[PDB]
Amino acid sequence: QTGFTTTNEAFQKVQDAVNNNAQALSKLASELSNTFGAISASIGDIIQRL
Amino acid sequence: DDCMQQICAQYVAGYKVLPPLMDVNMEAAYTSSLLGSIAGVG
Amino acid sequence: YKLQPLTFLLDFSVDGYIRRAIDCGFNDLSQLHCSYESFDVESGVYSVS
Amino acid sequence: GRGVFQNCTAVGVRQQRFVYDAYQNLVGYYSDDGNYYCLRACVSVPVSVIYDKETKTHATLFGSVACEHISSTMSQYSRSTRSMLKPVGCVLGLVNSSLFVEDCKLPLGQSLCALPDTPSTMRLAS
Amino acid sequence: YVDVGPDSVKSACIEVDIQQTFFDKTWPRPIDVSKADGIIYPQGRTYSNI
Repeated sequence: QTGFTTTNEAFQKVQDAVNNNAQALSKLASELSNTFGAISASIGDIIQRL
Repeated sequence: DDCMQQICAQYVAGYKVLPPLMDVNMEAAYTSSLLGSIAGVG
Repeated sequence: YKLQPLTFLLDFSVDGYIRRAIDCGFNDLSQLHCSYESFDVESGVYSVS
Repeated sequence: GRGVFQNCTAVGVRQQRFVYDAYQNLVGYYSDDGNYYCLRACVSVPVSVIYDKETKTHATLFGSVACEHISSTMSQYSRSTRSMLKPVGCVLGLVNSSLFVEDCKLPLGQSLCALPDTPSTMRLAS
Repeated sequence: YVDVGPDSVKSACIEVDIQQTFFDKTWPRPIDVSKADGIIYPQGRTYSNI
């Protein structure tokens, strides 16, 4: 009952699973948007390069 | 609403996180019933 | 002091001022900091160039 | 770009008016006049469809959207689709169909969300 | 071109004495990026505690 944050390999496995799905979702999906290609960001070249 | 009062799901990428199919109370009911049956089933 | 094009790890405080920096090409340690982009890297044995 | 401004603290340097975060995306700034407006991005409303092939009776679910926030045949949203689809339904998210049917009525169900099973023959949330 | 002012009316320049050995000292003040010595802030933008 006392020690879960303290050294406990099983508790880390839980945090690893949480981190795994969180990183997949947020990191990959949200960050491949922003700056894939060669022009600007996600503007689509509306105002400039019309 | 919590994205109003400032989460990327609603804000930009279309991605949505689906609900778990079981609320915490139902899962807790399952594990509680198992705990109740521990002594007798064995 | 001369200037040249480098990569740094900059720490912006809440008020937007830089009070800490690291240059990646000095001290294998600092290369290790610029990777992981942190001022704290976990203990371990790390391969370095 | 697009976004929603808001009266907001004052982080940053204030001599450059734009404060970003860890990426390109612009979050917060110092407007002419003297206020800190921490801006967000324009938000979308997610939507899903509950079908029930047999009776051909469908329903619309807006995931994690409050009942008050949106209305049927909503005209405040640009949405691409030509037309829409033929209420206090936000048990998990706002859903536009008859709900609160007999409580003990989902031994097995389509399972629209975590709790509701949507037995049709409508009559969702059980 | 700009009105800098009138040219020097003096007909000779003050005498100048070079004693390099007097100015050869050692007061090392090296760059210490641990406290952001000599950092040019990024030009158009600012950041929070990232």
